[PDB]
Amino acid sequence: MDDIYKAAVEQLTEEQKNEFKAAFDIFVQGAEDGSISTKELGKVMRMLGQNPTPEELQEMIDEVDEDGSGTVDFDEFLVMMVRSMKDDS
Ligand SMILES: [Ca+2]
Repeated sequence: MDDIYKAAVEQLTEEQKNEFKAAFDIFVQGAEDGSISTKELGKVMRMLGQNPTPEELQEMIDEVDEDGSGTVDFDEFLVMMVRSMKDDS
């Protein structure tokens, strides 16, 4: 059910796990804990190379938010990044 996402992050190698940190540092450096809202998350996706629609981006960020804050952090972004791939590249 949900383990498919947890297994993807575990299967991902360390070099890939660090890639998310480099992109997230752009907004984490100018933040306290490193949490972004959906309105600013669109810029994070466009900057990383994502083209998700607005009606779909809400679910993309709301479904990964488990704590219920409405803001994607490093942990949530890691689970949202593997879903944005879907197939091979
Ligand atoms: Ca959150």
